[PDB]
Amino acid sequence: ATYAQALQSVPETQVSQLDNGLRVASEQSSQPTCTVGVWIDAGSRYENEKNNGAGYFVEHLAFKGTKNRPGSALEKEVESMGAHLNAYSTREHTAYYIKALSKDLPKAVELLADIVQNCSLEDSQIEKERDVILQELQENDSSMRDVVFDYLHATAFQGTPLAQSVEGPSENVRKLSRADLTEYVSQHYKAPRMVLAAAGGVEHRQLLDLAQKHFSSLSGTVPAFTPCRFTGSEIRHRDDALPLAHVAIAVEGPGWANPDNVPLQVANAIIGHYDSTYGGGTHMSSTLASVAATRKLCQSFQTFNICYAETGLLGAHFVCDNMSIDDMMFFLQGQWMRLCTSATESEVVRGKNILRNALVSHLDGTTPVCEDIGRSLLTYGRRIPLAEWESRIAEVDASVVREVCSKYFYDQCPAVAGLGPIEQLPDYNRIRSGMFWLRF
Amino acid sequence: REFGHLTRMRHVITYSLSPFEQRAFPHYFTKGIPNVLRRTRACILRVAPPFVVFYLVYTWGTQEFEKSKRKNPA
Repeated sequence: ATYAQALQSVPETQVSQLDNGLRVASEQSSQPTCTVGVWIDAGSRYENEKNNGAGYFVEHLAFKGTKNRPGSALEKEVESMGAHLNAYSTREHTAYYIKALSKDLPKAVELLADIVQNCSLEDSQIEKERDVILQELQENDSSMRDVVFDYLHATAFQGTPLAQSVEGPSENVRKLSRADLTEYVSQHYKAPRMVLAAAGGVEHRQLLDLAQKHFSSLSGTVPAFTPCRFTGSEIRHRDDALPLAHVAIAVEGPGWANPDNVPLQVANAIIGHYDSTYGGGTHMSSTLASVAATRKLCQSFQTFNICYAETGLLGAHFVCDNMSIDDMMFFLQGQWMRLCTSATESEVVRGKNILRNALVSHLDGTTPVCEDIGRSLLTYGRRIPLAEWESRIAEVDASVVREVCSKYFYDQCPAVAGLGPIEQLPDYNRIRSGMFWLRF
Repeated sequence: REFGHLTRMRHVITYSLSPFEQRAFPHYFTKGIPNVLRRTRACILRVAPPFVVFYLVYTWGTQEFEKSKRKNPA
């Protein structure tokens, strides 16, 4: 095996389609366990101002009870056979996946139908979950990372559904009724926008039979979203009582398909990530990370590439003390402009290797593989095989990075969200002026 | 006295906008003119009277000089 035969030997994910539009997809393997899940194309991006937060509410109510399985009965099946049921709802996706033994695949799929098709949405359950969601919102206020990322989305996609948080405003939480949830599950859990994805030791024929036997009686065969408008701005939630100051600066990134995703990730891999409790520190080849470790500017930073269907945020988020925001912002902008102006071959090779490690290591275990299947089928319309990813990364070079970063970073108005003791944070004019070089 | 340790402010949120996405002369006359009128109305009663007094004194002194420089019938 020379890593080429290795990639070629990865089992192929068969994809089918029911009459309802259910894209049944599976990736057989040898493990005795499996992860079977349903990926919905619902999320806050598809929610108006009044309906905002209904997706999170429905996700919460999903596992409580079903019409066929009243209340804890649904729970009882999950634990009694050792399965781990879980759900996650981001801004443009929802998913319910049940990790279970390959033997129990016939049962799990049935449950996966019951959770998605025949929910309960009981009124007393709605009241209890309303209280729980309120306390969970007060929890989410605690950590600065999620708060800062929601601020970034609000100030970058202001005036668009993308600005809406996943959980929604607390006002909507109290004022969401059972009718709204029923309408949401009726008009957003439709059959065409569904991916039943399974990994592990499941054969595609059995998955197709189970889907055709349990998911057949679903929707037949509309809120198809609108292109959101990036609006470079800044939000400063100056709160000096917080210990550290979380900043996130992002530019309008690429879409989901948008082949420029492959170079940009490589470019981001050049900047990398770092925090206090790392290893080499002052020797890590990422110049920004080496500077941070040498001068102890920050307790953390990372480069994110949040990309949605038609747009996306590409940038960096760092956590540092109250009197190092300016220096680290300068060094971050310097790394960005260096990549746009002069990328150099060696850094590009390091980025290519790092991205190869990302894609390969991320796709291990049944849960990440099934998640990749669902997300790829929903976004790319296919499952990009690892060989295709390898070829696309191989095509990347110094010139490609220098051009792609230039198209997205150089002289672009960024969106900034800072929270905490952010007095040091440079004024938006200084940040914007950092995007361009008078030497270049 | 540098940015970072000037004061302690909490619970304030400021929203801004890139200069490349907003007009540099937003309603320069639709609200510029009424604002100017309010500004001058709220200050003329305190600014004008001294200068108007000076103008009266100037003109009186100048004409006093002029008609004191004439010839006296004698």
